[PDB]
Amino acid sequence: NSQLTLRALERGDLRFIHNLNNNRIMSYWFEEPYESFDELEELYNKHIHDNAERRFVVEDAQKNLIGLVELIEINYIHRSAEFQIIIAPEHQGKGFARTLINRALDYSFTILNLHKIYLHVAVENPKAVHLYEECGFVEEGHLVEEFFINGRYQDVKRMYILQSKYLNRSE
Amino acid sequence: QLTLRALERGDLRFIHNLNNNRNIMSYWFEEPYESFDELEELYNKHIHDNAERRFVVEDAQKNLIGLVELIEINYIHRSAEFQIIIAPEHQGKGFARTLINRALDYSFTILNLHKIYLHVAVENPKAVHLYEECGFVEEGHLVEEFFINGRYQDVKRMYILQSKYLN
Amino acid sequence: NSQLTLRALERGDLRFIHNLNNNRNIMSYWFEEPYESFDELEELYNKHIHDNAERRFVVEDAQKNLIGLVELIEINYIHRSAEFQIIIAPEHQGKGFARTLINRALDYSFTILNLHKIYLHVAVENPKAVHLYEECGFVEEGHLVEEFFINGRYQDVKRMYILQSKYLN
Amino acid sequence: NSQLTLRALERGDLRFIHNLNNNRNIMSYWFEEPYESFDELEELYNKHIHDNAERRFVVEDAQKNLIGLVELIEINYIHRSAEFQIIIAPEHQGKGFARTLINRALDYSFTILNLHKIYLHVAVENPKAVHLYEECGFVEEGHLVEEFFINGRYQDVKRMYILQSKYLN
Amino acid sequence: NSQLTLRALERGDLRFIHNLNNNRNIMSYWFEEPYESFDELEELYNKHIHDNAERRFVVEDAQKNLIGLVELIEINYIHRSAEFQIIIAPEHQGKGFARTLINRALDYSFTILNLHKIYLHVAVENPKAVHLYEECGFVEEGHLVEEFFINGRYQDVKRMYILQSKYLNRSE
Amino acid sequence: NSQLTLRALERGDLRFIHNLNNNRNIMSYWFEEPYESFDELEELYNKHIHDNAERRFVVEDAQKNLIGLVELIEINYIHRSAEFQIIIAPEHQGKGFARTLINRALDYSFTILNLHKIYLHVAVENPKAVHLYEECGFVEEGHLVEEFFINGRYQDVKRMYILQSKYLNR
Amino acid sequence: NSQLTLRALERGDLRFIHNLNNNRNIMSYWFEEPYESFDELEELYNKHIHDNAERRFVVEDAQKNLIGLVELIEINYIHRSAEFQIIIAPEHQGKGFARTLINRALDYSFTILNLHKIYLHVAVENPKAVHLYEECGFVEEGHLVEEFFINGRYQDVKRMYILQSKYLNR
Amino acid sequence: NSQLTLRALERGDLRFIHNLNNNRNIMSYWFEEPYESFDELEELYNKHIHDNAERRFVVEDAQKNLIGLVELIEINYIHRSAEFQIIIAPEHQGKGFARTLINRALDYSFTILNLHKIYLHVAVENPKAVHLYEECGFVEEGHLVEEFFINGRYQDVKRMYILQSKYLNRSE
Amino acid sequence: NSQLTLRALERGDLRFIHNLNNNRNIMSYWFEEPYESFDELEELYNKHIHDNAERRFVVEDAQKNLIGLVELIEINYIHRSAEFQIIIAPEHQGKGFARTLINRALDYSFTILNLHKIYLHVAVENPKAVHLYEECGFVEEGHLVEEFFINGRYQDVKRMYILQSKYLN
Amino acid sequence: NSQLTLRALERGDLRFIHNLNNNRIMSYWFEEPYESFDELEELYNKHIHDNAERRFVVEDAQKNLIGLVELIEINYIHRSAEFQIIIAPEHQGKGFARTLINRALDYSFTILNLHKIYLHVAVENPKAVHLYEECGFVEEGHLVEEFFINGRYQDVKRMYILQSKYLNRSE
Amino acid sequence: QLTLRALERGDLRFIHNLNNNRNIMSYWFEEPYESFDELEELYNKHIHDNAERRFVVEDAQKNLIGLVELIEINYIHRSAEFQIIIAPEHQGKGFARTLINRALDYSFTILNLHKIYLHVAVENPKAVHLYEECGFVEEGHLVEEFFINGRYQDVKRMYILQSKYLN
Amino acid sequence: NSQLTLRALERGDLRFIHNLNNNRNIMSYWFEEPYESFDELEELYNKHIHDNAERRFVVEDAQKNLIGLVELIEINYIHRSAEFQIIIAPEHQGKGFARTLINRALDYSFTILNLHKIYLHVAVENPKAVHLYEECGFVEEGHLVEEFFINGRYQDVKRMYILQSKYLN
Ligand SMILES: [Ca+2]
Ligand SMILES: [Ca+2]
Ligand SMILES: [Ca+2]
Ligand SMILES: [Ca+2]
Ligand SMILES: [Ca+2]
Ligand SMILES: [Ca+2]
Ligand SMILES: [Ca+2]
Ligand SMILES: [Ca+2]
Ligand SMILES: [Ca+2]
Ligand SMILES: [Ca+2]
Ligand SMILES: [Ca+2]
Ligand SMILES: [Ca+2]
Repeated sequence: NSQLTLRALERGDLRFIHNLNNNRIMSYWFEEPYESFDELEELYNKHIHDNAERRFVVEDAQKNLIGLVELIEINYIHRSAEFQIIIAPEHQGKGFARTLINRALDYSFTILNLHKIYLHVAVENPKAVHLYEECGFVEEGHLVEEFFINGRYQDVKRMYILQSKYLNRSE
Repeated sequence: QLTLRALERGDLRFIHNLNNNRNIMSYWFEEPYESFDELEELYNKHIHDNAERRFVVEDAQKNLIGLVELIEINYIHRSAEFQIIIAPEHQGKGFARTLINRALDYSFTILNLHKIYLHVAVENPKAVHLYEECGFVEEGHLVEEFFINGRYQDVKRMYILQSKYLN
Repeated sequence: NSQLTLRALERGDLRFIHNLNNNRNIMSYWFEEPYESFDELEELYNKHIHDNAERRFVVEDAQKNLIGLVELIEINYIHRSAEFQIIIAPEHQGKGFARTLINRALDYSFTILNLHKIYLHVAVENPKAVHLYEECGFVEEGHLVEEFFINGRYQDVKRMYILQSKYLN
Repeated sequence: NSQLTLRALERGDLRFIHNLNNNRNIMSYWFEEPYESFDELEELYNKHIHDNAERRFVVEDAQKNLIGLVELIEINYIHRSAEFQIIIAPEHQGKGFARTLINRALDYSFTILNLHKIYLHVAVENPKAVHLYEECGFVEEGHLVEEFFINGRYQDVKRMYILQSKYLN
Repeated sequence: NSQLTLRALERGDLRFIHNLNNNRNIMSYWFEEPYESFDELEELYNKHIHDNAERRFVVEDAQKNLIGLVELIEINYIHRSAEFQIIIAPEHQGKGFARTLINRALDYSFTILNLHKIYLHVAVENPKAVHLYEECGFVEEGHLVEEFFINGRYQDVKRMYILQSKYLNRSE
Repeated sequence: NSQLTLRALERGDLRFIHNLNNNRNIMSYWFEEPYESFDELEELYNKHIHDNAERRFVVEDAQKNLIGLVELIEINYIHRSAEFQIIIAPEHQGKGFARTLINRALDYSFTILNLHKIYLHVAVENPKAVHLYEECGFVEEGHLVEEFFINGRYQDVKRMYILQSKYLNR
Repeated sequence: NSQLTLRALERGDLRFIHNLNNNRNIMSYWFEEPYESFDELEELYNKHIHDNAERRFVVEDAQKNLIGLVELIEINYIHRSAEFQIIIAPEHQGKGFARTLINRALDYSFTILNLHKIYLHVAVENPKAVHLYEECGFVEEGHLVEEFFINGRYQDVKRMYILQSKYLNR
Repeated sequence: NSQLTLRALERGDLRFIHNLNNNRNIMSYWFEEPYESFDELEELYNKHIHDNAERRFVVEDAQKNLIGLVELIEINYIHRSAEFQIIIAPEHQGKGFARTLINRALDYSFTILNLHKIYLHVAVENPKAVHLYEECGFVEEGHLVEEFFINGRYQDVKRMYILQSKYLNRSE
Repeated sequence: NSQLTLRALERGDLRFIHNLNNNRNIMSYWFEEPYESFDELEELYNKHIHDNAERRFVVEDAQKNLIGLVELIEINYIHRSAEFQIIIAPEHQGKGFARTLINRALDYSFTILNLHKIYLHVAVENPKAVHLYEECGFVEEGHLVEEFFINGRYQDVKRMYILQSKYLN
Repeated sequence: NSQLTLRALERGDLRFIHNLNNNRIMSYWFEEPYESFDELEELYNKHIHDNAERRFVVEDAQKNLIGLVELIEINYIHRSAEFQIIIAPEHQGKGFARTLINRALDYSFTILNLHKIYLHVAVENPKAVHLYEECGFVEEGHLVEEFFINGRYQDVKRMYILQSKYLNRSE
Repeated sequence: QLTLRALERGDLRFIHNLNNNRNIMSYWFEEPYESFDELEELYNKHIHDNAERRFVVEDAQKNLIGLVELIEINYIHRSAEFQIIIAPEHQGKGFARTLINRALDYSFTILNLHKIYLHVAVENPKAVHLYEECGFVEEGHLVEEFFINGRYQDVKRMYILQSKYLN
Repeated sequence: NSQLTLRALERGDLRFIHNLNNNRNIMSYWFEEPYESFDELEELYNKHIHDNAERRFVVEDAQKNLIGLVELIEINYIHRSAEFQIIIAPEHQGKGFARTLINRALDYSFTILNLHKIYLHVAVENPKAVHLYEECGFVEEGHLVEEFFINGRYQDVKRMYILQSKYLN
């Protein structure tokens, strides 16, 4: 966790982003759909100045690719963003995520000066829900039949935290 | 008495005139604009993009009544976010429910969407009641989601499924 | 004054902007590029049409007379700040409009754009103007020494600011 | 300490620039456009190579160790002014290089570039830095209230300046 | 004299510029490219519209008659210097407007552009013009031998200059 | 001096040009555009590759040490004139090369390029250099008052010239 | 002849150029590229707008009738020479304009553009035109054998020249 | 003599071309643009690669030593004429290879390009070269007065030509 | 019949060209690319305007009636040859223009363009046309078997030629 | 029918093509999907040199827009194409179609020298089927549940004619 | 023992090598190619186009076994044309049926297609019997559809529905 | 001969094509553009890579020696015709390969590309070659008079053709 680092995504990381798709569902890049890696590469150069989405690669002390932190739908009048996080499967079950959630929130709130961060979790992933609740996220919606995961439509939490809570919880 | 038509370049004026009678930032494919020239340039930029669709609401005499928008259209999960704008002069005439109906009809028989949701300010409880009466149900109470008119404001997220509407 | 409005700037407004910048007799700037001719202005307008670093609004009255311009420049969306300027057309000065325009700029800045801090520069040798901005809620945070070359000599300007917390609640 | 030289920044130095922003934990900007990734930086570098609004110099010693960076930005060539900042790589700090680099910045600014004024921003909460810039001839012309969002809160900065007249007599 | 204004040059004024060349019968230049046809002048104007090394102004009277042209060229913002040239249209020559235009150029150069030095060239075989410039505060700094090929032969020109400190603080 | 050769400047020589520009430690220009970054110089070079208003020669000895640079600028092919400058690397200043190079430059300007006149600028505060130029045939035609901001002050420069006819009918 | 004015060729004049080219009914060229279509001429014109190797003047009277065309081509600014041609519209041939225009052309070449030499070509089978040129100061320097395929056969042309010095020291 | 071949010029031969200029000390041209540096030569080569108004050939021996250069320029396919120029590298001068190269140029010009007339210029103060060309079948058609500025003065050149019918059917 | 002139084809003449292909009921081609629509033709025209492989001339009378078209294609400038064809608008046929236009084609080909050979293709089943080209000096050099697919079947064409030597003595 | 004419489609016709979509289903342009007219205009310039599809506008004596003839999937090694035809609804029921079928076949077989033309007709449009059978088209497939017309999946005939049949039927 | 992988630029060689061991014209997004350079250029041209998709068939050791192609993919009607190519060295080993299965599986559970059809030359009755045995049924006998090896040849069109396969 | 193959032409084959066109000593053409240098060839290759008007095949033997080239040019896909040429490398001539290459070209033309008619040009002054093509099924349809300038004089060529109906059934 002291071992872990965040780093802005670069071209050389696209291979890894594409492997993490393999683990599942579709992937998107600035909300443009892609399947193949050559597609992804083309989409990457196209949106390199686009500020609506930010990605960081997570590595350990020996430069292992651990996972991915994403902020999307960044809107700077509303000062909000959606947060996703993806851990390589050979690196889940080792605690790393809470640390990463903090790093991401810290960045959103101490550097981007965003006001709000929200996310979606599967209702039927009650561990993940509760994990976000522990980091300070509150439920604000139970989205009915939202996403088509594993052969049926499923409900998802949408959960949020605000900047004042993250930054002044301890005052 | 009321039609929907695919929007085209000639309608941009109308759209720009609606954005002004509302006095908040407007978006085109999630990009903000203020001037007509800004809109024109974004219209051209997003001509081939499916993430949003818009229909001009006219009457049998070609008066411009309002606008129907599907944004965040998701073709895998078969959902979209719906908005309506009615021109100031046609507000409070009884067109809103008819347009809601036409739009769900199109969305659920022609676009074959599974879900349609929307956002309504918490501070507009009458819009909220109207959408409840059209069959929408609350699925979220988004806290301080949107900075509107000088402070952050809550919105209800309201939805309807295809299975409900097609009964 | 109630019937004064702000409208986002359009290509057809550029003649007016050029004419305003003409009895001002200092160099004027579009997105930090100096210009003098309408033709260069028009070209800068087309080139920076999607740049969010500056925003401009034409002030009109009830029968659409062109009263003036509001500019926000140096907009930074992390610090949530912007510099601002007002230019009233010379034939509409001294009719009391200024205070209302200042209000409407602040109103846009703080109620639509969600900025935190607006600041401006006023010539030290225009104490009446300074006193005007003080009345609308601005406070001096800087007295910039020989900042601008104006009329053949370097001049001091007061830098004056107001926060969103103050204008709103 | 004459051991230390400036040289104009060029493409091989963008790794260093990137590595320096990594430590600092704020948004960094190339010609007012924000960037995070090396790739964003590289593309920005190529785009603005003909742009004279900002100028940068890498700092090296005898053995060409990469000590730090001098940045002039907001260069205006009618008013003859520029904002400056100075970044020393963490591992070369508190060796008393700052003063020397400040002098080189000023010397370039005033005997090569022919500017009239240089200004900078120093955190109010860093009175040591404020005091260093004072020993080097800078004088405080403002106290900018809640100017920057840094480390989770809005912060005041001193604005400090020196004129070409003072530096050269 | 009194009611003569400087306006930045526009695309519609290129015809005027062109007629002024035509009437004058030496090779002309735009951003150091020689041109003869209007169409080349137009293309050059478009190409160099953001180039700040040259600036041109059109002179008008109250009735909007086109009177003359002021150019600054070779403008350098480190040495803060420029070459200045002025042309009055044939039919407006000999009404003594030149002093008024020279003052406008100097004032723009020194109050709006904040330059340090403005210089110009005058043909040695035009001693009136030399004396005219001397009255307006220019001083000789060179006599440039066979500098220009003009009307079948190389001619000498005076080079003449004035400093911002002099234009601006003479009277202080 | 026998052994001093001129050749046309090339992309490989820009690093040399850049390093010379640094030692002089005044702002330098390519086709009247100022540069400081090697990368900007390089992009100025490509962009102006077909521009004939300036022409530049690297000076080499028999062992291909880089001695200096000869430039003509402001070349005008109607009036047939050009401005000439010469920079010798610091480590070869004072060895006697300068007259030889001036001569090579005059030679090229007047027997190849067919110019009529070549003028240069010399700091008024370097009178030994002014005399050097007089000894090679140049004449003072101007004393340009506060023409260049160089090392923190505006400086006067002699303008000095020679004509084709004089160089050829020697 | 008082009343004959030169002005620089413009886009509006190309229709005139095209119609002249037709009457002569030989293949004609723009910057050494052959054209026949007005549209190709027009696209050759835009493309070569900044090319100084050819320069062209329309000739007008006091009433702005189009009299003819003066061209210089093959302009070389090192050697200071150019090839000169002149076409008079058929309906103004034989009125006495030609000497006046040759003179205007020599005047421009030698007192404005500072060329050293101007040469032209005349069909060997038009000896009255060859004499006309001799009367204006031109001298034969070549008799070019089967140089041009014109009207179904290779034809000989005189090459004729005048120098700046002779035109000026008249 | 016998084992000398013509090969179309390639990008790798530009260095050779360039060294040949360097050694020769007059201004050189590529598609009528003057160049001095290799880098400009390279850019011009790229720009004009489909231009058929000029064609160049490199001369090699059996060991692939670079011997010389043949250019045809001003090629016109209606008059069917071209200007021809030949350059032998300093170190291969005086081995009498010139006749062999001139024959190759004439043969290409007249058998592969099907031109009608090839002409060239020779300095009047090089009467050997004139006589050399005359032996190879060229005839004088002009003595061009002060045509070229070369080594500090204008020089006269012979212009010299040969026709396809003569090269090809002399012997018939 | 000297009344008739050639002039080089240009953009205003593309309606006429298009209207002429409409009658003929075969594929028509611009520089070997097939086209059907005016828009395809226009775009093709612009693309190939600098291409010297084909040349076209519109034919007009005294009153500038649009009589027809002369087309040289496959122009090769080493071998000095070209394929030619001639199209007279339906309403101007059988007035004895063909011969005159054939002569103009040849005259251009051989006294302006300096070609060595001209050839054309005539349908075997049009022995009248074959005979016209014979009266004008053409001689048959081939009988191309099933060369073209026209009106639903493969057809033989005569290939007919004349040389510059013959035309000019 | 003597009154009718075929004419290669041009830019000015795109308005009409777009109105004929109104009558229904999706439309495509060189097998790129389009909805809006501004989309169609952009797609039109893009494929203007593309030879795989040919369209003709049908007009009457007074320039009325009657309908549309399309050849798509034109392949010139196999020498085949798919044929569609669309009549404006205010102009159906007037016989015009058989004439148009002939004009299209004539063009395919006398000018393009194609070998085969095929088409699809709804199985549940037995009149249209029989209409094509009368023009010389033979069934070669009954495509099961092929296209989703009016709320269920429907069967379609694929029918063909060859060049030798069209051209030599009478020999 | 056998995988499917999305095709990428590195696979072009393999594809080009398969096209050669077949000796008929090959197509990429309906455009013909012969050379590798031609293919490369078409690959780049169609990177963003959904009308076709291809999967490289590898084994657990990374040997290249063959290719699975969906072309004429129709996202409205939810159909596609399917082809398989097996590298010459792996023909007649019993991989074909497994690959058919994998491809229908992907098409009908992951791509959620309604229909998959194919073409098989009439003169290859054993391929026809093989596809019948995998569940495909004839829906057409396309007459002289394809010019292959010097004459026009008939093909069967054979199909399977999602409803059949998912029992 | 059985072990001779055709392979579609690749960029790396261009050296071979250039070398073949070199001991031929007549002007050679890529898509009707003349060329002489490899560099121009390479550039023409890139430019016409998607043009279907010409197709080329390299002939190799069992151990991939480069034997020769087959070209189809002037391909028209409505008339279904093409012109063809064969060039065997000088070190592989007179080894009996020609007849097989001719067969394989025809085979491609008629069994893969579905052309109707292939034709070629053969110098009248190469009667052995004419006799060769006659043996593979070609028939004279034209004797083209002074078609090509070759070796300093105009030359006759036989045009010789074969139909798909003849090669196949
Ligand atoms: Ca979105
Ligand atoms: Ca400017
Ligand atoms: Ca700024
Ligand atoms: Ca020019
Ligand atoms: Ca610069
Ligand atoms: Ca200059
Ligand atoms: Ca042409
Ligand atoms: Ca020339
Ligand atoms: Ca050059
Ligand atoms: Ca298809
Ligand atoms: Ca070529
Ligand atoms: Ca051809």
